Amino acid sequence: CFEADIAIPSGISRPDAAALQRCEGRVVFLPTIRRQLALADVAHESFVSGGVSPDTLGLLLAYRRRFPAVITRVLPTRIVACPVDLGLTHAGTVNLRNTSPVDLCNGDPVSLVPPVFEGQATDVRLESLDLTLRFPVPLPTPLAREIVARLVARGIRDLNPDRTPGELPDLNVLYYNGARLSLVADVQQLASVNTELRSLVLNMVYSITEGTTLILTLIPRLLALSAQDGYVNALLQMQSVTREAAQAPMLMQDGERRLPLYEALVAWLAHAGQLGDILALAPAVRVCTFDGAAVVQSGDMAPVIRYP
Amino acid sequence: CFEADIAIPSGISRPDAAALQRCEGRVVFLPTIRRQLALADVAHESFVSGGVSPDTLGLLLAYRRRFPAVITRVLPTRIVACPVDLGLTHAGTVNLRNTSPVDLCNGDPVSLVPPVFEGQATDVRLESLDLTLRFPVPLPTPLAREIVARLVARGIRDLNPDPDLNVLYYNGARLSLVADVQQLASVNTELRSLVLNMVYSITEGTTLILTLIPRLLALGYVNALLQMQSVTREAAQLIHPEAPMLMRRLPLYEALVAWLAHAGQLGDILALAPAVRVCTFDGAAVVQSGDMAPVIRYP
Amino acid sequence: HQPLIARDGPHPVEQPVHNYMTKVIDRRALNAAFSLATEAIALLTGEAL
Amino acid sequence: WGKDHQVLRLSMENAVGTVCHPSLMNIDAAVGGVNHDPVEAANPYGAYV
Repeated sequence: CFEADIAIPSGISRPDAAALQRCEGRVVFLPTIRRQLALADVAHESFVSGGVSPDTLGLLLAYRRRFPAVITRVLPTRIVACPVDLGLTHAGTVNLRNTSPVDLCNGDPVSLVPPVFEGQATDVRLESLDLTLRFPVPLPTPLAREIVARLVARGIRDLNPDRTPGELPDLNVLYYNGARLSLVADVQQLASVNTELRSLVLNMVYSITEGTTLILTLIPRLLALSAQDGYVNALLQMQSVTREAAQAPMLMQDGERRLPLYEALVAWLAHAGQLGDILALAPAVRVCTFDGAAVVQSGDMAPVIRYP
Repeated sequence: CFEADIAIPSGISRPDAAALQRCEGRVVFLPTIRRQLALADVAHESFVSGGVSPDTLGLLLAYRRRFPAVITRVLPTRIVACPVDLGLTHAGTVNLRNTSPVDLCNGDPVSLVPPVFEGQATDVRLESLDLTLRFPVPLPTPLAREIVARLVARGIRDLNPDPDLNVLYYNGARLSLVADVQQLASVNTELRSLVLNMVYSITEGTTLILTLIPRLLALGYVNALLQMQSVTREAAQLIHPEAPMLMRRLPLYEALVAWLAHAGQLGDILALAPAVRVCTFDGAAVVQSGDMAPVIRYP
Repeated sequence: HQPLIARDGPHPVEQPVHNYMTKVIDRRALNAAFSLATEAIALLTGEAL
Repeated sequence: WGKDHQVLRLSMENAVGTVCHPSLMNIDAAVGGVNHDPVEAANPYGAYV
């Protein structure tokens, strides 16, 4: 299972060692694939770039680089976590401890997130040796991709910077099932928002091709369906730019045998289709429960299996 | 392998029991990996969600949410299927059945929804117990993605219509997409909902960037670098779409959120991540249609 | 330690639950008192006789 | 009915010790406590002079 041992340094007060006892099942990001490692390479003090702690869009970029490892067991002088990015090859399914208001279901791919909710408990200060541990929040990729979009746009709109009055939309609040989820709005850093904006802008461009114009012809046709089907009605969100975009072939066919529709789909599907993944870290795990329990309560251990 | 044993219901007709015997080597999606599962839980009548039988999109959703397990041994009063997702990678070779193109010595078969090909063909109904089984088609990832995108495009043309996407040349002989008749009307009616989510996510993506780029870079390195490599590409596409179309940071940003999600939800549905690979040995190296093929758990 | 019921159907298969706890002893005190008048203490030890 | 029969009578004049005190006209906590998180522009039609 190529487990990576992590040595607890010196002595962390009996209260600190009792804190690590309950950190089994949580996730660690190690900056290498190793066999021998120091406890301080995992700590949040290692996430610190030159002089500065990354913001909460900076962590996503730090969790982009390095490797998520789920702690399996904790011994008196070492921490055993098997690096999911590599050593995921277990016959059965390493335990992930659901730390989140959310609930997994069965089959939900699980991507991680820096802690981001209004009410949260990810500090775990260890006083004997100066270091701390922020554990990422596991979360279904549908929800984790909605969050990243919220953080990206919040860092971006603020950056315009919106000219328009000082009362903007929410973008800080979600819903998963019921349960309003309030994100933490705190700091946005130039460099962290740039790259997130840079790669967002960059990829949405490559998803536009010659055949794409053939699709833009269909906007008036969509709104014809906006209104005579109950689906397709639902599809178009009320705040739909497309709705505002309608408020065409152009000849120019280069010999007629290319099939730009097909080629336009492929192009869009690659770059724009895969945006959750490039903006954030893609799922590497998905909940699976052998006992046939079909959800995972918040705080429980989710049996987890390799990539969706 | 972790076999999971599906329980055949009460007395079934002798012709139905022979229908199942021929289903060994077929892919099943099992909702949970419980060792004991019913047959009704696997049957296609268990894919109903909104009160309807799912379309090709509703299927592809479910195929991404439950666990496919190949059928290993069919026994009277039990079906033994070994889930593809469980165990170590590159182990538990279990035999598949090839359907359509060859499945050469590798290529990571994807199990894509049945309707993409002869629709009802593969329904395999069991009348005695009143259930049915639609087995996904095991196609290689490059070809599975080429097809599923190939049909969506045909769908778009069909959406408003006034070079054949259909003819496919795979390996030795030209493959055929169209079954003509009204099958297309049945194929096109099930891709109907997948086509729209595709049409929408494009039209909603462009107009959202075409509004954002000119409503950004006008408020640093953002500006210069953007227009730099976008020369005659993004900007040209901006003037041309704004030519045959219409033109709000606050709705912009809140629509950029809702699109960004819906987009990646389609990238997940789509791309048909491979369930398995073919790695043969002391074998033909090409599995002819309808022949059991070796297969292993990870690409 | 708690029993089980082996159970057919889709109901999830059940693990024997074992259970552990400690209760902390709680404390109090009682007190009464009494007194001796100075004329009594004078008597109780010699003194006056 | 009070204790021991005794039919009684609360009346509004009874509320004088409550509502006739200048605890009635103090709102600084309200207006300042609802001030946080600024609200949307409301067509200050009846709100403007």
